[PDB]
Amino acid sequence: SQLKLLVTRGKEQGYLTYAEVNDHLPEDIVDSDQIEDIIQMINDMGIQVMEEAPDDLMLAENTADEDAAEAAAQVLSSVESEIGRTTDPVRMYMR
Amino acid sequence: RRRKLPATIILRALNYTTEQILDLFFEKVIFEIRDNKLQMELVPERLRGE
Amino acid sequence: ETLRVDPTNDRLSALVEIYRMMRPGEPPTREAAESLFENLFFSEDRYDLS
Amino acid sequence: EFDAIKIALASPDMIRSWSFGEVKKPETINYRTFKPERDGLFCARIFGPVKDYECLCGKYKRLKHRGVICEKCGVEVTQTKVRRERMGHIELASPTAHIWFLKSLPSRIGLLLDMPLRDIERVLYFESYVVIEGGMTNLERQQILTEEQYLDALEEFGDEFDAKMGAEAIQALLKSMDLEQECEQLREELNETNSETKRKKLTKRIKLLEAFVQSGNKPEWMILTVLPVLPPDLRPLVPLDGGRFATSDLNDLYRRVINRNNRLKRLLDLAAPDIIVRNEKRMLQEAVDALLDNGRRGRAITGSNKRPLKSLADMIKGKQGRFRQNLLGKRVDYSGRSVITVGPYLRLHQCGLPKKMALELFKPFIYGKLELRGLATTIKAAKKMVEREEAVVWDILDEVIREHPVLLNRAPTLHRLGIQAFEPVLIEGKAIQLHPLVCAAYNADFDGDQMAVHVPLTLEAQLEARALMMSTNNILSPANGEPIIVPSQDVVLGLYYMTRDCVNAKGEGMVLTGPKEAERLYRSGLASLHARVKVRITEYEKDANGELVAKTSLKDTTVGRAILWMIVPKGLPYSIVNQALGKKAISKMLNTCYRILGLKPTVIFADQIMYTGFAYAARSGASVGIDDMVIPEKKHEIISEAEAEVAEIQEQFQSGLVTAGERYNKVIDIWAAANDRVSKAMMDNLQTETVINRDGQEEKQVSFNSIYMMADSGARGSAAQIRQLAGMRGLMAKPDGSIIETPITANFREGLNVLQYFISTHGARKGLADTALKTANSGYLTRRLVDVAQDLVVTEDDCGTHEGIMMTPVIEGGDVKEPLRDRVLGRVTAEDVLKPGTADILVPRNTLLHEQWCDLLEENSVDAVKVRSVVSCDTDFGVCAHCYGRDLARGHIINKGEAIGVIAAQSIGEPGTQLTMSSIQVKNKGSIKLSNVKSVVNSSGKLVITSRNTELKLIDEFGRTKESYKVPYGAVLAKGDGEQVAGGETVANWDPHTMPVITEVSGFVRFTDMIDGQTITRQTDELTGLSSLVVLDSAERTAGGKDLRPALKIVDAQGNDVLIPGTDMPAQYFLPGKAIVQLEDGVQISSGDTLARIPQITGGLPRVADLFEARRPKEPAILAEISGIVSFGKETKGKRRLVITPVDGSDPYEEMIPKWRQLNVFEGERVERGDVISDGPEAPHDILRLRGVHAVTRYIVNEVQDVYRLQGVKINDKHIEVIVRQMLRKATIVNAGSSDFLEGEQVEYSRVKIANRELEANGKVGATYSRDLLGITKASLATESFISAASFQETTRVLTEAAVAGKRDELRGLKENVIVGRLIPAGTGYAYHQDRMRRRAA
Ligand SMILES: [Mg+2]
Ligand SMILES: [Zn+2]
Ligand SMILES: [Zn+2]
Repeated sequence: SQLKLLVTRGKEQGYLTYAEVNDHLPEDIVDSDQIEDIIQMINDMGIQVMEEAPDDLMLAENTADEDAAEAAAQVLSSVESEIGRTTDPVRMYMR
Repeated sequence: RRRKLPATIILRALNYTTEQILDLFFEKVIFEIRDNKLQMELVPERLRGE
Repeated sequence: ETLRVDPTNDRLSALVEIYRMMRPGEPPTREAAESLFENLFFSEDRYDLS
Repeated sequence: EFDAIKIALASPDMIRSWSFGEVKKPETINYRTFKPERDGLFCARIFGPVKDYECLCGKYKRLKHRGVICEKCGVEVTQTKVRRERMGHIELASPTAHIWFLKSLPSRIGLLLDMPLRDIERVLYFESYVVIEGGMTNLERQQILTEEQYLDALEEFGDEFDAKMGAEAIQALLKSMDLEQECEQLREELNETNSETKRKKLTKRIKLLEAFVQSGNKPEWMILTVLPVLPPDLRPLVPLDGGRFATSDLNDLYRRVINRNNRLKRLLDLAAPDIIVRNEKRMLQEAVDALLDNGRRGRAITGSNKRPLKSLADMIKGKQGRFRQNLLGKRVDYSGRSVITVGPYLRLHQCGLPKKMALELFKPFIYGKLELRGLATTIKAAKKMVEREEAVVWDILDEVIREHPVLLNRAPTLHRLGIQAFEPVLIEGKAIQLHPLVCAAYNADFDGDQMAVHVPLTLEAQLEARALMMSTNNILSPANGEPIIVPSQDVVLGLYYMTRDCVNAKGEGMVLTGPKEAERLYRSGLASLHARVKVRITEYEKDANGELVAKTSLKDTTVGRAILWMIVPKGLPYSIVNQALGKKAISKMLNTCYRILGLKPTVIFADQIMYTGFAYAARSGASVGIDDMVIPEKKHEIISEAEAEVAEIQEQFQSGLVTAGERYNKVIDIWAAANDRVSKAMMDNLQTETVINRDGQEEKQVSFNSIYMMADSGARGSAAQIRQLAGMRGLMAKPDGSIIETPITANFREGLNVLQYFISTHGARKGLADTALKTANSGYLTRRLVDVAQDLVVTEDDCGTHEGIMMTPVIEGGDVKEPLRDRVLGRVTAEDVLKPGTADILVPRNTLLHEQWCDLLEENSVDAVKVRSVVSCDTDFGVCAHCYGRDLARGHIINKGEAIGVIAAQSIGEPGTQLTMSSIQVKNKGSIKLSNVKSVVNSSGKLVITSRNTELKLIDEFGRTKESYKVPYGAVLAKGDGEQVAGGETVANWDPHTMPVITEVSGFVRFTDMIDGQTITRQTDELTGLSSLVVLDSAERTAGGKDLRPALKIVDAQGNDVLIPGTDMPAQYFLPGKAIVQLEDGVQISSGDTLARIPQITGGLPRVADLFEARRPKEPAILAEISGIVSFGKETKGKRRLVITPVDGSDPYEEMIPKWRQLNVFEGERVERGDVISDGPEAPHDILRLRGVHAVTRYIVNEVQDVYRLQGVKINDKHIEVIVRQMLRKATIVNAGSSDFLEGEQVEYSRVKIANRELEANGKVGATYSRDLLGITKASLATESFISAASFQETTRVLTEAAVAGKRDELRGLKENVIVGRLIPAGTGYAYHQDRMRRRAA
């Protein structure tokens, strides 16, 4: 699962860009809301996925650091095993 | 700034085949093999850097 | 190397893949992909370099 | 009043008890007559009346009926303030999932039910079925069906198959759950079966269920059934002007939750088809989840403004919420602000204050005084009088102001001296006159800076602003004892100009008879202010026990010094005012006065110094002109020669004798040399230029050049800035970081042409940006530093311990960087200090080392003292006063109450804005001393040390260490050890290229187990014709001798292996790879020859932040866990496995040394724990685990203080140690001992210690623990008061965790009592808090 290595790369970089959080997504996700949910999950355990690469200004060290990390990781590792949006009450009614 | 896609996808989308893709960017190394001898259209420039 | 990484093989599949990359959820079509690709860069109404 | 805060889940019955009525309709107001609507969000009869003591009906409109409910509409006649505390409740048609307890991602509901978050999400959003009672059928509890399988099993069996969906199913699941039975069954399983995977998970689940059971909450309260609605006034609908209304977002959201709710009920009344009712239930769930926390999961609904509307979870959380309001908030009455000016006529305990700004701050006091003296009948007449400003109002104001101190503050309050208290002196203007000397504390300048004044109201506040915060009580910096009242720029110049001497001065040679005659001369116009004379001075000394004995003598001086001696207090020595008296001498004079006499004489002396300095700086008329910036006359020659050099190098490069990089470097070097030469020439021409002749030929003295006087006396300037004024500007940097090759070769007396100003501009812009960046980072550092340590408070008089740390002078690289007197002054000794011969008990073991004791210590050459330190203190929840030292701000000793944590954090953070990102040759006279030495005297007569920690110290005649140096392994020591030496004899010359395999015997070389071709490369150097049977690593040669050991050994001259003294192994050193074994077999050599020769940081705020955060460095120098003989096991994994076998203990230690790193441990060696094996940065964690608390504390203190002293900043050690105390305040239990502590767990060290103390007295054996080091950002996230932790952490997570666990917060910190509005437990309030303690202890 390239998602796990994406999380490790984000930890090693101290941050993740939107290009990074796009390249390593599953290639079968079509619904955007699932992408939003997974990026929110990553941000909850860290690291904040800003939209650009940005030296001597200290960033928030490890605010989202907690056991919540590993559990969050598990959630990510479980997102690839299945699929479903379920995040828009309009979409469920339409289906 | 949406997502990566192999840079040849658009080339195909522009109505270019794989042959056309290899033709536009890459040059050619033609072989005039006289059956045997593996006769190659070698040029001294190709040799440089080898 | 990019060609060896390219999953698609022809124009139709490439346009479908682009439509999936850009359009999050609507299934492909042999008119929808054409419209999206054309009216993104080559449309006189939605792309100006000046 | 109250004594604690308790938080827990709220039951539906509880919520119905809070509320005063159900909120049914969604309608707010009536849009024509703006009375609140009948039964909606703004309702009169639910949330009380609108107008004070007035029913909405309009019938009851008096204060007599108060308490009756108008039967016509039911509105209760009472205060409209009651419209700010009543709540309401909404009866939800169907249950709903409280989002906080679902999408928190430990998933409280998920943990409790043992269900993944996605499964419950499916069940809630109506896409599945969950079985609550499988029972007789095959299905089991918590088995998610699907819309097809459900009907399938219905066909199998209609009943016995309860499977609901939606929030109505999670509630049933949770209600059916029995916690005690499940935990019992989990215990049963845990005991019988034991596995790593199981035990941990099962124990954690048992802990969770027990925690929930003890909390008193029920599982199903996480599912809402009744929803509370906030009181109207907290979400108002205030009418703006023009008929336009303004409202807070909550109204919107509440409406969104009522409409849908009502609609749902209506559908249930019509028995609608279940598709639409499911959609309605999902909509209502979305509405509630947006109301509690908008945007948590579902793309927050947006208002008409297009912005995302806020919700209840954003009025608490967020930098803009009620929490974190103390980021910057709480405007304050009785306050003002204005610009500041100089006002040098003041004393340093009073400040000017405008009449207009003082008659406005003290209005209530003036009213009281007027109605007291009878000048005004009532208070209304008093207000009228004050507004007309009659004559008597000013007299009454002057009576009111007299003894009332007013606080003065400046914007960036970096340290506690930024708020002080002065006695107002009424001034007729509009600017706050601030005493000059105080400007240093505030860091204020008078170029437009503003200040804010606050008024203390009560009697306690007035007394505190007079005893704790007065400006005459804070003359010593809290970060170090050095005074903070040094006169700055005009008075130092005045005193420097007064206390000087000339060569032919009017009035030289006279013999005055005291200071008074010297003054009567200078003023009379008969002698110059600096003319060398003889004066009879009578100086006192308190050498006796408090008796000021006198001594009169004729001293050579200058009339200036004699005049200045008049203000000097009693028995200070005369030598204090016999010198040039720059900016250092004056501060030293003030410090000596403070340490000798006391406080009051010091403040009086400071005022007199200021007055005299200003007065005599005015007289000198020391102005600055364009003729004072004297250019050198040799500048042109120097620059021309430098140009010749650079042209020569450029020509050489054009001829291809150098690279572009080397041409650049050489040009830079020669231009730097030219700049240095020009600077030296200008300073030489500027300092002694004044040449004067006294009754004769000529004589050159120190110059009087106004610029030189201003720069030399310390007033303003330095060598660099004058060098820019008269010399050449020098070398300039460029955007990348490079330095432009050609320097600016002009000054500011001669203008810079167009091209050089561009480079100057780039430099200026970079500096301007950098200053803002610094000020941004320093604040962050100090905020984290106070967050970690804010509740530390001296809470005992003595802890009674004999621990401590061994203070010793710092000697790094060269000679002393800081003596022992500064590092030990004002710290309580832990154990008695003995003399060299030890002779006696010299210093008792609990003596505060003040100046006399430090001087006595330096009178016997002591260089090591075991002093008590905070980190090794012994009290719980505080620090013993003795264990801390003395209050460097007040001098005497720390008192019970001082909040040493906050002051330490401020002291460490304040200077943060100033920090910016071959052989051993003796240089002093002394005697040799090698420590940790095991050497062999080779046949060459030199010395090479076989030890690892060998180091060379220099010991004088007195015995004290003079200088320190590190002795490398294999270093050729021209000396021996402990012998004599003189400065000039290189003690040790060592080549860093070759690392020897030095042998211990001089005998035949022998290649045992050395197969050529399989364990050897047959190298042959054709230059010297050297046939080297070199040893390669285990990556190139074949498998024949793969693991074999190429053994270079020294045998005797006969052929028998020579045993190395000590063991049963001949000296067969096994060669590692790449060894340079030049000599082949058959040639005996000397003892200790190089047979086989082994071939070969940021300093700013980031460094301090990294140290305090305690992060693992990139290449941790590995350390030996357990002492013992070393060996290597497996190979080819990329990690040559290293093992240590103790002398007699077990040998389980193993590691995976990355082969990418080298090693300084030979295969055969018995290393000791805490010894370097590899090389690199030493992680603090490893130091703590191996060498203990003292080692880590010393490392952290010597790194941060190194960073600071690099820039000249002074900070005492107490502060860094108290910060390091709050890092290693957690322990990991190893052995459970006898108490009820888990095998592996992290607990606070205080609890462990009290438990062990209790056990050791009961009879059982104490527990075993190991301390742990944590950063300042992961240590503050351990606080045990959710009101504190919720103020700066993620509020939602803290609130949920506290709620489910049913925590009680008992206010015992400083943040908590600040938010709640009580007295902090730190200072004057400490006593009060203790009282409560005993009353509650009853
Ligand atoms: Mg200013
Ligand atoms: Zn009424
Ligand atoms: Zn102590």
